[PDB]
Amino acid sequence: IPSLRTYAEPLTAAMVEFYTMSQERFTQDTQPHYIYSPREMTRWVRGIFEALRPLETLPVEGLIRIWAHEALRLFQDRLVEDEERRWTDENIDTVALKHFPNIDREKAMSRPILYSNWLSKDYIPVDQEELRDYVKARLKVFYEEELDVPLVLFNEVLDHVLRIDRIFRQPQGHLLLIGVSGAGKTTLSRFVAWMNGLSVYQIKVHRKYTGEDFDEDLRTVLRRSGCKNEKIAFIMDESNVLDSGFLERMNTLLANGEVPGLFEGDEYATLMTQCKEGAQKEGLMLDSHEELYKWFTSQVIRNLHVVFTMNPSSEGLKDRAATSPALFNRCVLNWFGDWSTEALYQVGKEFTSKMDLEKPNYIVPDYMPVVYDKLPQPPSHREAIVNSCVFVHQTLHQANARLAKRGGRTMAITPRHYLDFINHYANLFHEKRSELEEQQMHLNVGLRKIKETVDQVEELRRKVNRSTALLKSLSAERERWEKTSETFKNQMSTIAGDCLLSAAFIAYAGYFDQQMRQNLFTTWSHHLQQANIQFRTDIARTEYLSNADERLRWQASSLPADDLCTENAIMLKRFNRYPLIIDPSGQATEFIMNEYKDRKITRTSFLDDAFRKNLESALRFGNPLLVQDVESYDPVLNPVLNREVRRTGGRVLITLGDQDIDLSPSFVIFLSTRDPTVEFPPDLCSRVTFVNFTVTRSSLQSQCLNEVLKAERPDVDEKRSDLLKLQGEFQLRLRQLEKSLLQALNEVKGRILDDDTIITTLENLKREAAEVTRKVEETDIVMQEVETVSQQYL
Amino acid sequence: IPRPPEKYALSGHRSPVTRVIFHPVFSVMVSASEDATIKVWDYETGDFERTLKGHTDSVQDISFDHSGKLLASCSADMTIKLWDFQGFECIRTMHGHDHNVSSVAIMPNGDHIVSASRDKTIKMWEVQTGYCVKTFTGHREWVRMVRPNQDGTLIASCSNDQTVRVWVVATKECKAELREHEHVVECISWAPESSYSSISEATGSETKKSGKPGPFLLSGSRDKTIKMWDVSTGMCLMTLVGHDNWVRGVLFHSGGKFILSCADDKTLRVWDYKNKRCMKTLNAHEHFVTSLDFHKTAPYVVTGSVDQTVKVWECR
Amino acid sequence: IPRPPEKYALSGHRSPVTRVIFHPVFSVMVSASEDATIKVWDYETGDFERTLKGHTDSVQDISFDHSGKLLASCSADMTIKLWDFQGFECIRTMHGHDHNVSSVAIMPNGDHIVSASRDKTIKMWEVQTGYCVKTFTGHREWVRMVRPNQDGTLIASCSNDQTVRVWVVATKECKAELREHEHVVECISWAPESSYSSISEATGSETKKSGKPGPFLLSGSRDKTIKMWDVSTGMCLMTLVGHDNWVRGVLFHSGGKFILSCADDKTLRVWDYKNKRCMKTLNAHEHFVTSLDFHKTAPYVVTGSVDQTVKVWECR
Amino acid sequence: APDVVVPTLDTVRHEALLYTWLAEHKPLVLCGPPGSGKTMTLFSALRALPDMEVVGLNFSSATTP
Ligand SMILES: Nc1ncnc2c1ncn2[C@@H]1O[C@H](COP(=O)(O)OP(=O)(O)O)[C@@H](O)[C@H]1O
Ligand SMILES: Nc1ncnc2c1ncn2[C@@H]1O[C@H](COP(=O)(O)OP(=O)(O)O)[C@@H](O)[C@H]1O
Repeated sequence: IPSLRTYAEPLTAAMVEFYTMSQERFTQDTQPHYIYSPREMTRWVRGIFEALRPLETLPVEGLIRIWAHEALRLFQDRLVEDEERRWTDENIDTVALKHFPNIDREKAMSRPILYSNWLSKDYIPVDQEELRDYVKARLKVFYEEELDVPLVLFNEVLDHVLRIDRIFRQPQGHLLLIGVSGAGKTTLSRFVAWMNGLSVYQIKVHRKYTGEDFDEDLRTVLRRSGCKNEKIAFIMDESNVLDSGFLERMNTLLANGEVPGLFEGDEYATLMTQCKEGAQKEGLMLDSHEELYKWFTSQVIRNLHVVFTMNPSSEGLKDRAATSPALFNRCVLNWFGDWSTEALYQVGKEFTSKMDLEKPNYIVPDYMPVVYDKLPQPPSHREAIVNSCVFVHQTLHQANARLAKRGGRTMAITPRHYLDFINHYANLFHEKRSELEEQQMHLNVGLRKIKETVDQVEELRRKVNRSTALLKSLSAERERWEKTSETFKNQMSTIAGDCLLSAAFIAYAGYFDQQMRQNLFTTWSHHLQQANIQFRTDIARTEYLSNADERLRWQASSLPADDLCTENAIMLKRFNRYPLIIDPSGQATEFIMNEYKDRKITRTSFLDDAFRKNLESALRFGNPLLVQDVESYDPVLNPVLNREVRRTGGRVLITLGDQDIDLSPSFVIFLSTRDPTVEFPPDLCSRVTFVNFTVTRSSLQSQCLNEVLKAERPDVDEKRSDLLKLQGEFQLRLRQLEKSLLQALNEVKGRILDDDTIITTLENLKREAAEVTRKVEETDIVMQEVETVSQQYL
Repeated sequence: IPRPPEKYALSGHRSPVTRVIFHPVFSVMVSASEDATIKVWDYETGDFERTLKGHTDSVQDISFDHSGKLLASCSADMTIKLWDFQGFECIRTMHGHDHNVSSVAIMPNGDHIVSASRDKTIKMWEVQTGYCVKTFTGHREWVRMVRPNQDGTLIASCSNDQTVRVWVVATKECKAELREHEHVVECISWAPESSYSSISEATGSETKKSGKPGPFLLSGSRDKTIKMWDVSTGMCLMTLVGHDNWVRGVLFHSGGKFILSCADDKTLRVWDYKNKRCMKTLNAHEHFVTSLDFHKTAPYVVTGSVDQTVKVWECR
Repeated sequence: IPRPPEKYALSGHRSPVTRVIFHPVFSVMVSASEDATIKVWDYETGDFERTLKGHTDSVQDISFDHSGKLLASCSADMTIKLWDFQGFECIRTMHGHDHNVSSVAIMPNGDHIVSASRDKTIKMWEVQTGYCVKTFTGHREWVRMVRPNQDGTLIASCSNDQTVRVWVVATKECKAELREHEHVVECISWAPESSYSSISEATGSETKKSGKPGPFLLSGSRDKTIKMWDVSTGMCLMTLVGHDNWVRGVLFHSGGKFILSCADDKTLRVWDYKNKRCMKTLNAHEHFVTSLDFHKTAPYVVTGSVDQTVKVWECR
Repeated sequence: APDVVVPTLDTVRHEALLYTWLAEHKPLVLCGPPGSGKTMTLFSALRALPDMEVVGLNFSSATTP
């Protein structure tokens, strides 16, 4: 550009200035990957030059902007914490202003310094909103292409996808993404690789996976890349490496661009022939061995990009650098980290953009606990609900820290947990709202019919005795019907906080013991009360989540009658990721076996060799599958756990290992083990919900009392058992007759003159009065006696 | 013009159908009935699409916007539901507005809605928030139907007080109070510009200095008479008689050349107002006809009825 | 050459449009969408004519025969349906593709159909019965589009393997494998014979012994470039650059003087290949532009889009 | 580019020393912080020798003979 020549001598100085600071601030004494060398300045100049190649004319403002963008792509990514990031941004702007006193700061230094070559054909700056819209449309296309799993597009996603696209566009582009599992590293990498035409190829690690298998995988990918040239996004995960041999093979492949001796003997000759054919197709005439080998190595360097995804484990960074320096030398390091409060707030709003959270009369409290950094200080109801959601997710981290400091193992919190929490919140909101609205509709139409009946009886009074009798008997219920209709508005008011608390409980506190679950729920309730969020207190979570109808089936299905077991059954019922049962005793195993017995649930284990076949059978038949011995986890389950389905015009299709099989919608899979103190592979930590079937003090106390009453006083134990079951049958009948009354009352579109209605209502009232007679008598004269015998043995 | 043979008679509702409307852009028809459900039909092939059971009590009126993406519905539960015709779920349910809300409408601006009920007032709500800002009072009784003008600067309300009021949106004044019906006015409708000039020779209306024939309005009532009114002058332009019972709906043909009416006489009547040449009557339904609608482009009309059957007819 | 004033903006679809074509004889235009509806419009008057349901999932491509009496469509439900356009009926249906069919075309001989699918193969069907007769295999990935040449003795198929394969119908042999794109090839189009000589002038290609310059072909890809190949030699005669996003459709002007194309950059671009004279750009739609077509005789252009609208531009 | 280096005092001194030691075929070692410019200086010294061809080798912490 023959107009920025005069800017050659300032620019350089500025870069050097900034570079020197990054050497004297981010030392390797803090983290092992904080090494800044002239290599960073080399890739800086290369990036600026590439951003200036196709472009024709550009003011000093554009040059400063490109320089700052490159410095952010070279000095703002490997950083781990946000304080260093803020320092880097402050000093980049400061040095730019110092070295260019006569500059338009706003034009050169905007906050979202973004660049892309998707919207335009030339690498140029792009506004955030247009990029968001474009990536939304492209992601909609991508869904139909692969991974129908939806994704939210917050500010961070856009930054990361731009960085990964930059790296994929380079000739030998190796990327190293460090972030918590489930944060989207793999799916973002696959998305951008699809955008760039790369054929993503990932190794299928399994229990038998050994060095020879990985060598064959390397042979496959290298044969595809070098000969039969095609770009490949070879994606590796820090768990997909088992042996150090894998690490050294990847080290030499990354650094050299070609692993020596991988193709030995016959493989060498076959590769030589294939390279010769590829050279003839391309046009190069090569015969010698080393010429073809160098051509193949160049092709592999040009058309093979390796993406290593690793977990930010302290003291594992230095070890991984020692065991393979290429990752820290020939790989650009992107620190995804964990989703910021901003990212969590954005995904919460985006998914709860359908919920009816608007409350015009929401009184803003004098004090509000601010968790989101950019929370509007006069927020509406939605901006307080999402704030409390991100507060709950931040509360899980504090709970994990408290458990770790004084206690045993803690399971890592991932963004997938937040996604499940939000999905549960939305689903529970729709379900509870629909049930309450339908109940109110039925109640209102029934009450209108009762008013019409009153009109009838009054206009006949102005054949009568039965009318007045049924009027009085029905008014005995009309009083509570009117109470419920009046409280309908109150129940609708508090449906937001209750669904929030229930979703947070059934999505997060699935691993903790009773004390920690109660403490978490109490903290959430205290915070919601601080934010003046309406929620019906004095209502147990287990009763709200599950009615008595399915509780009867569960108790009859060999499930202990206690709070924790009921909650665990609830979690087993409403689940997004397939469950994992952690029970010392085996009770949950036969509980699940009986519950899904009618569906022909099959028993299988990882250790069993036929495990694959049975699995395949289920995948093609839609029958429930329970898998034990989860400690020896088989990673072939990784797609089906993430629902890597593919719509084929009506059929969902799933790839297991290397073979692709159609999926049946009736397929449900369960995982379980008998070891409370056992460590699971990190890849399986975030792919499955956790339910802990621990022993409660009250649960054990009940078992002791029941057994001692069975042995010491068999007669009293028999009475206790026959009255408990009889009471449950009365409650079932009470719900049946009560609901049938309303159903029949809604169904009739005439009046009391109908012959069937009068007899139905009289028989129903008689039957419920008689049932109340038995209920009251058994709860008075026989339950008190049973209580006294159990009281002395308590 | 609609002729004898009904093309489809779609019968899925469990309660008397109240009002049927067309989607502005899609080949989709929407119906509201007393069973607290909003049904979606395909009037092109007579197919069922979807049903929306979100409302509590009987649904009275429904209305789309210009773009066809939002649908505001009203029911006797004292609520106004804002349905997103994209996600097919409630994005807002504005409360208040006491008693049975009789009508709801989206003004052409598409950012605010109007609602009329038993509580002797008409409230205007924002689509964005749902907070009541203006509340028109002055009607002495139940207000039945409300529909704004085509530019959104005026609204009209008919009521059981047998008076029809034309209100100005901007400054809350009663521009006109036309009170001439012999019975309760049930339906009102504005006139498209494409027929204003027609009105000029239809009634002999004289032009003012501005040259505009003046905004026109219609009102059908239980008096079996349909009055056409000049909003600018507040005069009774012309009254049309011939229905055997209460008129429930009245509207203009898209060509601005005929008037269509559906009444309690179980028949739909197509009349000519410029020359009184046409007085066609067709036996619409075996029972009461609750609402009628004409497709803006397609030659299709849709009639809702108490017999829980929605009948579609073709125009030739 | 179409210019910025669009003549009509036809919006009836409920989903993004995929393909739009012209009936070879009648003054009627057809658009396929992702709502499984083949809506038939009229471009001369800008009026909807009648829809064509029958498919279960999104229709990906549609084509007419030489006489226009038959319309073959392929859908995402792995079904290829044939339509009696005089009667607007589905006279036959064909299955056999493992995954969705994303292309379809009728041989100019009018006795066969060819289709391409995600099952990495191309199938050929007979019109009289519907039975598969030939199966071209060799693509290593999703085949996006298949389009035969003028006389029907060759076909051309583009695929996600970033290659364009030219096949011989008579013996299923792969005549050419043109692979120079850096991304997924989205669309192809043959060169009409009238342009043959002009091609030789633009690229300076030398003629062979028989005097036939050799059939030419165009390939648009997601690499934002449109390449042009000579089949007889299998070499890239020229490349065209300027699109800001993935090219979706590319075709020749009937006069053999301009190349029309549409991409996801929301623009219709008219490019010149002989003198590189015109590079006209049209802000066609508010979202991605999925397909285009140029009438053989009448001076009109139609473009589909993801914003669920079709547009008709006039050529002047 | 990978194959370019601005001639500086340190570069020409170290390249001359490496040429002296390599022409004598004596094995040697370059000890410096990563990115100092050890590999580029080695290749600059090597390209002066026209009968001298290099083979890369990367040592991890789990390498064997
Ligand atoms: N004088 C120089 N001229 C060009 N590049 C230089 C110079 N000094 C350092 N560099 C750059 O510094 C980096 C050094 O890379 P390399 O030689 O592999 O370093 P080391 O062997 O010390 O790890 C390269 O990016 C190189 O281009
Ligand atoms: N931003 C996001 N929005 C929605 N779902 C997401 C997002 N990021 C990840 N997911 C979900 O997480 C899973 C993919 O995780 P993956 O990227 O494989 O994990 P990792 O972060 O360990 O690489 C899928 O269920 C995907 O839908």
